[PDB]
Amino acid sequence: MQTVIFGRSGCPYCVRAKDLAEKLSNERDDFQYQYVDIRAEGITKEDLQQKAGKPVETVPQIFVDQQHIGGYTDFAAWVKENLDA
Repeated sequence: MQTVIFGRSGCPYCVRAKDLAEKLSNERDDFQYQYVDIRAEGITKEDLQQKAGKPVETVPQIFVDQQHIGGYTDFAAWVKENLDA
């Protein structure tokens, strides 16, 4: 499977998502993630609402297989559940 992290290297959650995703890579095998930087690529608010839906959260957020997962707590749990039981 593929993962996408829309955060920056230093916006805690961002690093956390990265930590988590990076981790899975060595336990799931079919788990390749991509790093995306909200202030490098060019995202505002509308984008996120269109690509994720966005609750009234800020940054960062996670995407797995292109479907939206949420901000971070969600990815943590969601991952725990669907990837590491």
